[PDB]
Amino acid sequence: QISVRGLAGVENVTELKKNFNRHLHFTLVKDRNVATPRDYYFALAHTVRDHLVGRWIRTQQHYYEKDPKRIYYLSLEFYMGRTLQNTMVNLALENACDEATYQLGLDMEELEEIEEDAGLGNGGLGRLAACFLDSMATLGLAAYGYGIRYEFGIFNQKICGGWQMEEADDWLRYGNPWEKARPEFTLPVHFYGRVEHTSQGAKWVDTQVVLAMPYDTPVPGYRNNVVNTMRLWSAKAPNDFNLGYIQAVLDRNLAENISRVLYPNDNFFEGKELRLKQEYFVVAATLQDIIRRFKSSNFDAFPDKVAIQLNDTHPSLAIPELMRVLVDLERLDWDKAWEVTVKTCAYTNHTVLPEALERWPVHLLETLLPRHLQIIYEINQRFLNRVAAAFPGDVDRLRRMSLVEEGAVKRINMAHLCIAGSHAVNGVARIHSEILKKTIFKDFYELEPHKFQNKTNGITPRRWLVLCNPGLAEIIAERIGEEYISDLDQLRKLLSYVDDEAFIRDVAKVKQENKLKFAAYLEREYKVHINPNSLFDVQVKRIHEYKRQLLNCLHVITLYNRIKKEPNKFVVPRTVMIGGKAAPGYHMAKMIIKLITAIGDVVNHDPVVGDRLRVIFLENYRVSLAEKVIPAADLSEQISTAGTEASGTGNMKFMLNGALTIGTMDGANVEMAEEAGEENFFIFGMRVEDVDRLDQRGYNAQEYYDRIPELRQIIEQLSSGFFSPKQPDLFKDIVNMLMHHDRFKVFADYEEYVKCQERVSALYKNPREWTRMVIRNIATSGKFSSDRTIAQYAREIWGVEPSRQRLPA
Ligand SMILES: CC(C)c1ccc(/C=C/C(=O)NC(=O)N[C@@H]2O[C@H](CO)[C@@H](O)[C@H](O)[C@H]2O)cc1
Ligand SMILES: O=c1[nH]cnc2c1ncn2[C@@H]1O[C@@H](COP(=O)(O)O)[C@@H](O)[C@H]1O
Ligand SMILES: *Cc1c(COP(=O)(O)O)cnc(C)c1O
Repeated sequence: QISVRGLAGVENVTELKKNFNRHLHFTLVKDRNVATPRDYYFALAHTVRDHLVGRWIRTQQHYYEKDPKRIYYLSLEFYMGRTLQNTMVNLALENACDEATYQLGLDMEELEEIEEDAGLGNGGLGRLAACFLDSMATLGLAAYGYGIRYEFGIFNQKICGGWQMEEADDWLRYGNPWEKARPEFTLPVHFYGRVEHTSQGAKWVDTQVVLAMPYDTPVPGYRNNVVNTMRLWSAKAPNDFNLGYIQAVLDRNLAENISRVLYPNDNFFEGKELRLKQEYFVVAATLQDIIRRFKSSNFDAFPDKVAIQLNDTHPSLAIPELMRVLVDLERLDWDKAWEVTVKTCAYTNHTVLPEALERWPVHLLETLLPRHLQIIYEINQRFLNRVAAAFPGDVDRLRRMSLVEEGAVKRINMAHLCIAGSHAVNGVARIHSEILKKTIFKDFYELEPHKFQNKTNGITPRRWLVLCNPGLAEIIAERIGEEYISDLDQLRKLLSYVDDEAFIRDVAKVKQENKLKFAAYLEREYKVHINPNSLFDVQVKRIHEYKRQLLNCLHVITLYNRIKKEPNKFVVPRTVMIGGKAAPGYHMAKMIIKLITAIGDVVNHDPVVGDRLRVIFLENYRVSLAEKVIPAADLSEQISTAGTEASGTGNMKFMLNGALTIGTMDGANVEMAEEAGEENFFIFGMRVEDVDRLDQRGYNAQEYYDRIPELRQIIEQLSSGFFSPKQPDLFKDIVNMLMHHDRFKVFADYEEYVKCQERVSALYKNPREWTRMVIRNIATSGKFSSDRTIAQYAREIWGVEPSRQRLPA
């Protein structure tokens, strides 16, 4: 149908058809007369998977032969979403399969919707890991993602009476055609026990054993025949475990619970033993795999052949685990082991909020991992001896930099452990990396300035343009060719089309088509009516106070109140869509969801408003829903309090798909505005510097309430029961937080936000100038390819060169 989707050659179409019919018969054990759409989805998935295996076998064989440096990306989350279309895109099979399925009387788009998301992450951190795997394969790096195969990923969100309900994401119920179990490569992991000090070093004994069984998933690079591996570990009881007879068998569940469910609490660190077991499980199994591979080729050259990237502090136990293996098992001297460890490990930080940092109670480590605790203490003593030698007499610095935190309960600060144990520490956007050096890790930067780096985040333009917005990808390809898909900086060529009347028309037409399709998706799946000519104003991300979905809510109420005040006055019509999951125990996030639906309930049924304003809560926001909504958006809401959002990546998704951004100077928004020009961005609100000045003086929300009548009306409406008639005190906790203990200064940015939103509406009334600004954003989005991000990691941290060269097919 369209060029960027590849050729539908007659041999290929014929061959896909027969393999499809073969899988339906032999693999699925069905015939056409009783096959369902799910069976057809699986027959297609197996058909496409067959095309990966040759390239997968020879990629891994290639790495065995050439023995390049291996990159191991350790993460507790890999938010992959669906695999079928992404695989087709990367192998150039999309049009072929579309034709093949069309000739069999089937609609491939309908079959794609049957696939469950692999929802093995919470949001940005998890999705970054997935974009990274795609880029590493695309750039020909010998890279392996290592994680946990959760039986239950991030919960499915249901809204009942406007409240979030959580239900289990049983994503493996119908099977996973992409993974290959490798029970033959199963490895033991130890827990509990005690440490014995013999003549010839320490021994960790009397341990309980859990087996780690790997499952391998192929990661195809974009049209280069490279297929890398994501290996995810599953927990299995040993066969002598607990060995009433019946109860001993039933108690195998206790060991296997390690890989049962992803922790969804992305706001607040809670030290739960089961999460600690998860974090050790992934690290212990992964490092045995790493060492095995290294030996099949003297630990002096270990850092020349291995790099380990720690995604946040979650796999930080890699540091003392590598030290344990090298010292206790391989018998290296401490100093040599430490040199090897530091040169192998690198750490990426994702938040400056102190309640998010992992600080594990010493008593849990003492019980669960007694040897690792001893090693952490030894690391700490040798580290603090260095601090003392560089800053003699600075006793407060010693307590500030310690890996061991004193108090009610002693804790280990895992971020301090990562910095001590890594040759490189990076933030994920320039302003965040600067904040790490100036504030939370200032002492460490002064000790070892060379460790600190910036690697601004990015997104893959395969999933986030070519896959989710083929219409846009095609109209771009028409003018500049297809090479921009693996070299996104080429989008700068589109600056020479900003005054091209045909291109302006095509960009606008693609957005209108995406909006019509999404408006049809909404009505069909959820029975809700929207105006497709309205401005689509969208904020989708996890629900957090720092992200300030509440500030958006206040703007929505302002618009409604303005309409009720002057109903016969023209306003630019809007559909305001907000979506995102709240962590199950985060009461305020749950209250915010209830407030959004409560606003919707009033606004959507007011006959005087009409179709000029609608407020939709987008239920169960996840990767597959992002792929639908982001191409339909006009305005991207990126409105966190300055200094709180480390980077953001949804922001980049919107930029690439033709939405304009309203945002604070926070995270990667700063760099996005720098690339596009501040004139082509709707910047508002306090800068980081302004936030600091307000903190020194003291934030008094009452001041803003006293001075801004429109804000006072909104707060009185919240308090009096305007948005909750039958429960008039429902939102008291929200009002109380806003007035007395708002860490994120919602009222301080309100006036500027509302003004800025008026400038958005003004520009939207001139479709031609709106579209021209859109083109200037799309054309300067190149820097935010995760290919650029990974090439920087490779050159500046891992010490490897990327390659765009094909492997032979
Ligand atoms: C130990 C247990 C309690 C636990 C701790 C943390 C998490 C999840 C964190 C997460 O989901 N973090 C996250 O998504 N960060 C975002 O990382 C993105 C990629 O760098 C950034 O763009 C965002 O700014 C950052 O908030 C889950 C469980
Ligand atoms: O002893 C060997 N002989 C031949 N090929 C090997 C041997 N060991 C590893 N390989 C190759 O490398 C492996 C890749 O799997 P991995 O070692 O689990 O990453 C196999 O798939 C082989 O292609
Ligand atoms: C990109 C993405 C995120 C990250 O969004 P932010 O706006 O950067 O927080 C979260 N969830 C999903 C499903 C995503 O695709």
